[PDB]
Amino acid sequence: RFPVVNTAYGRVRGVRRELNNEILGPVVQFLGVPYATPPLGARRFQPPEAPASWPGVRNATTLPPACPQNLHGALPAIMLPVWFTDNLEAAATYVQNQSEDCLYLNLYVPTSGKKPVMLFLHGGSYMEGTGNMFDGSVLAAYGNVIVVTLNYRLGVLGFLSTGDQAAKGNYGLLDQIQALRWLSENIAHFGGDPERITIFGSGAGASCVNLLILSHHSEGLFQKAIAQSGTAISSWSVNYQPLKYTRLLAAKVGCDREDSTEAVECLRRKSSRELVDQDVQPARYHIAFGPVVDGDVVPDDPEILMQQGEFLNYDMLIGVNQGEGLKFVEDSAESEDGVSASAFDFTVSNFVDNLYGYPEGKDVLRETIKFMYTDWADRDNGEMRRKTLLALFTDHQWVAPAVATAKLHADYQSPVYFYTFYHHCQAEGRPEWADAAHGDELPYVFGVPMVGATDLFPCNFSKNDVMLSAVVMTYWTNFAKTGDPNQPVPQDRFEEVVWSKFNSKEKQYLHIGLKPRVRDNYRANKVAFWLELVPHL
Amino acid sequence: RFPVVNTAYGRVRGVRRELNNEILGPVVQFLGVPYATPPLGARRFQPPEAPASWPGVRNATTLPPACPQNLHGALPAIMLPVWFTDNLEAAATYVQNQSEDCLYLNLYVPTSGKKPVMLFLHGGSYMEGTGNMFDGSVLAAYGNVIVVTLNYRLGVLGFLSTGDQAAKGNYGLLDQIQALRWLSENIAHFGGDPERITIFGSGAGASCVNLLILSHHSEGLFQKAIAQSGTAISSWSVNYQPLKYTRLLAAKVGCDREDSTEAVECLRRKSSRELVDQDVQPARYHIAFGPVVDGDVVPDDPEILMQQGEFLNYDMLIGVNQGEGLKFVEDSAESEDGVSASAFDFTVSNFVDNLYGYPEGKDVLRETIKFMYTDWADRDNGEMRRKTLLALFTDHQWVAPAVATAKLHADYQSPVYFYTFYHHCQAEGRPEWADAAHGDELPYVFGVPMVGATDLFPCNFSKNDVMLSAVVMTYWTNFAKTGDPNQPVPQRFEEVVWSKFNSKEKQYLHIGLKPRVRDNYRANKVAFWLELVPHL
Amino acid sequence: AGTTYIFSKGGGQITYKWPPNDRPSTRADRLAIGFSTVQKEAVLVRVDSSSGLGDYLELHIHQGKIGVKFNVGTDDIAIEESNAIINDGKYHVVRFTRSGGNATLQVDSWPVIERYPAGRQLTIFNSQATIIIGGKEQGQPFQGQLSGLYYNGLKVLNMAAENDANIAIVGNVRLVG
Amino acid sequence: AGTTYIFSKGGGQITYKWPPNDRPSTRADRLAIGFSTVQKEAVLVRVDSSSGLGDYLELHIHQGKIGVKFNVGTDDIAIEESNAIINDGKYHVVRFTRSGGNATLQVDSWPVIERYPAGRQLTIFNSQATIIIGGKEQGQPFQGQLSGLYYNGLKVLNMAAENDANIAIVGNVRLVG
Ligand SMILES: *[C@@H]1O[C@H](CO)[C@@H](O)[C@H](O)[C@H]1NC(C)=O
Ligand SMILES: *[C@@H]1O[C@H](CO)[C@@H](O)[C@H](O)[C@H]1NC(C)=O
Ligand SMILES: *[C@@H]1O[C@H](CO)[C@@H](O)[C@H](O)[C@H]1NC(C)=O
Ligand SMILES: *[C@@H]1O[C@H](CO)[C@@H](O)[C@H](O)[C@H]1NC(C)=O
Ligand SMILES: *[C@@H]1O[C@H](CO)[C@@H](O)[C@H](O)[C@H]1NC(C)=O
Ligand SMILES: *[C@@H]1O[C@H](CO)[C@@H](O)[C@H](O)[C@H]1NC(C)=O
Ligand SMILES: [Ca+2]
Ligand SMILES: [Ca+2]
Repeated sequence: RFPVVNTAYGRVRGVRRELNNEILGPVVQFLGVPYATPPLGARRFQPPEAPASWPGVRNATTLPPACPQNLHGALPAIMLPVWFTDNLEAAATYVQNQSEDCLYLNLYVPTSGKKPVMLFLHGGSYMEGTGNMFDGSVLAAYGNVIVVTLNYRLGVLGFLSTGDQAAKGNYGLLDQIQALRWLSENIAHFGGDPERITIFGSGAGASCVNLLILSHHSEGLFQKAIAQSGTAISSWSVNYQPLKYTRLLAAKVGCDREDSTEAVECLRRKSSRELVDQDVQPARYHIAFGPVVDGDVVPDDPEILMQQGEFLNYDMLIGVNQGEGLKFVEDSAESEDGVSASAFDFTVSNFVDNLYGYPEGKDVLRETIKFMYTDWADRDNGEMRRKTLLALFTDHQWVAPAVATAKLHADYQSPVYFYTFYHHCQAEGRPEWADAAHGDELPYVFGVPMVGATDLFPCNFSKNDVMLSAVVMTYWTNFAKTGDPNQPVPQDRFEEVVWSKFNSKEKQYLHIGLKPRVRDNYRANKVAFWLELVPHL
Repeated sequence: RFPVVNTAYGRVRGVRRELNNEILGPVVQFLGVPYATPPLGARRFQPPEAPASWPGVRNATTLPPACPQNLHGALPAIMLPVWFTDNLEAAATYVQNQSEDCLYLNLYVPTSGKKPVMLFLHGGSYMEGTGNMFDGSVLAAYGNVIVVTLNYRLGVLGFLSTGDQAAKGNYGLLDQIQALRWLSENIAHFGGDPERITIFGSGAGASCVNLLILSHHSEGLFQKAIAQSGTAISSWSVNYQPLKYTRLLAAKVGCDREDSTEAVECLRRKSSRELVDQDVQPARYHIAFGPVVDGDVVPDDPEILMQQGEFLNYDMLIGVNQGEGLKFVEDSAESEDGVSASAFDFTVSNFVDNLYGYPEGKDVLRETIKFMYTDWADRDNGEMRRKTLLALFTDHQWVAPAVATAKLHADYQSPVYFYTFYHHCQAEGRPEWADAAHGDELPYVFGVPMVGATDLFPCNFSKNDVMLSAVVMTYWTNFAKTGDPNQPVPQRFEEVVWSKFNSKEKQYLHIGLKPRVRDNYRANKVAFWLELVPHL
Repeated sequence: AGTTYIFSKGGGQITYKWPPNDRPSTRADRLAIGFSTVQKEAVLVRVDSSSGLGDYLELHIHQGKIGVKFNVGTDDIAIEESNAIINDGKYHVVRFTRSGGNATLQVDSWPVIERYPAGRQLTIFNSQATIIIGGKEQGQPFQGQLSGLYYNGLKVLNMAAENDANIAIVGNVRLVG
Repeated sequence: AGTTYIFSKGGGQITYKWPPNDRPSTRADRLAIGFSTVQKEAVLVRVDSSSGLGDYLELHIHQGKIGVKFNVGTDDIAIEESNAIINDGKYHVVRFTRSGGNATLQVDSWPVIERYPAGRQLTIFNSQATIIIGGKEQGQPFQGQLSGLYYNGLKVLNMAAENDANIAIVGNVRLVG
């Protein structure tokens, strides 16, 4: 049957898709429910507003169009999830109907109060990715929670800014906030609970989560947050030089006026495909178009906002994969041995030149991070130099910022649960020495192993993978229900382990994997090196 | 039975003391044989000369007098062995007859035909000690080697220098080399072999051993070396500014003339007891009177010399203990918890100030050696700060120089055997958390456990200590016999084969109750001190 | 005209403790109370953060003038009604609205006082833990009558007469009727 | 004349290798050998170290002048009998005494050439490994007659004639008798 439901703007018709598995009930899907007016013409580069009511019944059974993007271009190939850049041809199937009026969202409703809502902020960078890639229907039926997956403006059309009021920027963040507002004031009609809205995302989307915590625009819209593999303080989280890249794009497209408003208007007069398919390359380990520190959405530098405690006590579930810098070591991933000592001194030097570049501390810092990231008991192993390079990139970009944000959130008494993900599905082209890479927790959170391999995830899933997917889905849904991964639904070696909080004095975390155990400190030596010694050099 | 052996200068009479233990045979001790003319008058502050023949038979039974010194004064307590500082009252008994005529050596002949010789170069620092404290008779009777313990000029009278030709310095090293020459030209008469003369020592005496390897004076006198807990490249092994302290001592004594020759001539007039008693305090972790680079005995500073292969292929048996800076953490050894953070950072800052003192690399270096020596997983222990401070001192002063000199010797194709000592005798006043401190391998090498507790070593020795002493003495005597601690006398200790210390793979043996041939001793911290600190 | 609580000889204090897992942090606050006393110096309501944090909000009478002093992290900002006589024994009502660094104070029907401290100011009151009524521990005991403590929808005086588990009464505080 | 050896057409090389445990390092090097040849460009005696070390000693006839060039660590030091001609087919005895940097080269009864190089000089010939006679591998093979190569108390030719276990012969090196 087609269970039409009435919203504050009208009525919409959905479907009743039946799941492959025999332990999951049917899920009602409303695909393509709009939440903001189409920003096509003079509303381009303006914050979104409420939609237009429609008479009669709206017909929502097909996936909405994607936002304009150039997938087959010079994407940032480091920050993207590994499964995205491996199966890039299959990912282009979903981005086929790219249209500017892409502001829609898809709700998956399962069939002990009203069901909680879980909004998903997708993305690997800010210039790619659509919500149709993830079928949030297995997660909805298993956890008895409503799962929402949206589309928001990406890249040039959503984050272009100049610094002044001609184009402030952060249009994607305001689109996400508008979607949260629509959920807050319209989810009770769908059976959801508008006071238990958990918001979660992996990768660049995760950064958006940590920027929606610090925005006063999203005050009472949500209550919890699950930020996995991403922070607001990494090198590629925000854009501190938006004017430079904006002017570069304006010159490339064909109009660069010394007055910002004139150039912005000219860009507004240009077709989306013409200004999206252009190629503007950012500096390495940085972004061209992304969130901008202006004063309305993000008041200050995110590294400074959370040190002074400018957030409203959101329950947090942060996490890190074992090795995520798997694309740092890619030119040497097809060699019998690891990286040579002549090349291990080269990648580190380029790393320092691209991330610090300080004329003073360029020779003392480089030598000390060369000394720290080498196994002195195996100084001439070869492979245990590629491994340490991967560990270096993971520690600098993903582990140290995650632990820093966890400590800053815990020091102001907000419940923080830290997790580490180790297991990974046996892919096709993945090297044997590799481990859980960036974005290799999404299959388990979204219940892919319970429906088998898809075009995006072609690994073969065993019984252990299904058990792990069930466990992590139970953890996530327990968090969305009660704000504590153990309270509502007990586990059914995962049974007897109790997940503890993350106190700054003793940084308890959970080591999610085939052999879980509540450990006590994640890479304490290297995390302390990156947080406490490097600033002194 | 007082056997009489004729030397190249005369005839000496020994004894035939028999040991308390049953397995060990009797020995013959020629305690008191001279090896150089006494430096009383104008021969003071001069290199030693060969002795004068005495007509008749000379009694060699009494322990000869020690060299002038002053223990109950200002001594560097950090570098001295733990057993010397703890039982100082009993140690001062041996040095009671301090006379300027202290050039004597003691032989302990046991009872292939010729026997190996092992000279012992004593001295925890350069101001104190005597050869009488080490009754090297169990080692002689067990391993069937001839142990020789000597006395050499110490402190002011044997190491005073001005840099110029008024006083070249290193009179103690010259006395030791003269004793080695006497052994080389006179040990065949006692049954020993003039071709297998090992020299071994612990503490600053071991430094002498290393300084005896780079000196062209001791070219063919000896053939091996066993340097334990000592180096010639550490901070307190060579005096680099002797003129300053010599001038301070001259001013304190009562004559400080601008002319070095006149000052030395005035000093020679003073009594041996006047200038010994005066104190001359050096900077922390340094020495006032000690070996001086002059071009005669030590051509250049030892660090440079062993870089450019200026040694003559001497087999080496180097080693260290687990914790030797036990006196670095002494003011905090009587507390409920360990060193607090406000005190840990203060001790590290004082360490850096006293040892490096570089105005530029001051806060970059202190921060990184603070970060390296702290367990971050258990950061706020308090008690696991004493352990890291002790490990920091041990690593800087004893382990890093030992590994550096072992690599430098092994890089020029000369055998090096590296050992690490862990088991220590259970004393009375030693803390439970402590471990084998400086000079705690000396009871085992000299076979104290096989005779029992003495005044200098008040522990008891159980069966484990006796077994370990037997093992260590077997290793040392095998090295003396053939330059390889495994060949002549086979021995947990039977399956272990001691391997050469190769620079590429730093193999070593881990002497203790549970021995094992390990692979890299503290690779992280040693690499920190040898390959990162120079870059800051 | 709510649950009026009478202070008596010696002193007294009312304590509201939030559940440890539900300590709220608010960008804006509203503190309303009617009171009647003749004390020249007193501390009526003092709101504290959790352990260690220096975030606090206090309503107090200094030299007879009522005023609100709060610390949100940068500097202690105080807005005080001084151009009136309020401790004359009559029943007065005081309402304080804080929005970020901006503050607004109103007493009875006298015109509102606005305070806009200069510079960039922190806006978030971090992890409120305890509401203190009476100022016994502050050093200025209260002798008078209080009515209607409305604080972000948590009327502590309303629940005080209901013997709520989280409310603590220590001292000579008395309730009419 | 001692145990004379003759080098035929094409030449050859005779090699004495120290055991890997008994490699001698020596401060003072002594060489002495009699020879008879008419060659102009050849290398006779080659002393090398083990792997890595740059220490070596060479005896060579260049431009009709016999000389010795040794590297002890600082630089190559060469001393040649320039003021004479030696390759006249007669029996000539050459000796060479080394002391660190100082070197004395003597031939027959002609006055000894002395060399005292300036500056800081290394002295130790570290870890001598093999002694080479013939110089075929160097690039200047030798063809003539040799007798009694004295090298620090090692009568190399005599022990080679005695057929020791540490001496090897290759090429056209032949015994006289
Ligand atoms: C929903 O829409 C499609 C196309 O807009 C239409 O073909 C279909 O019949 C609709 N579903 C109904 C009317 O149930
Ligand atoms: C699944 O298993 C088959 C057969 O072993 C293998 O060829 C294929 O690559 C596997 N696929 C994945 C992603 O595991
Ligand atoms: C040696 O000692 C004996 C007694 O022990 C004594 O009678 C004799 O005079 C001594 N001779 C010398 C030369 O000291
Ligand atoms: C040595 O003294 C300790 C003191 O506790 C004791 O435990 C041990 O048994 C003693 N050993 C002998 C052999 O007396
Ligand atoms: C405080 O007042 C100023 C002036 O109108 C305003 O710009 C600012 O947004 C206000 N702050 C808050 C937190 O309301
Ligand atoms: C070379 O001769 C000079 C001349 O006195 C001498 O000083 C020097 O020590 C000699 N070199 C060596 C290595 O002995
Ligand atoms: Ca605050
Ligand atoms: Ca050399």
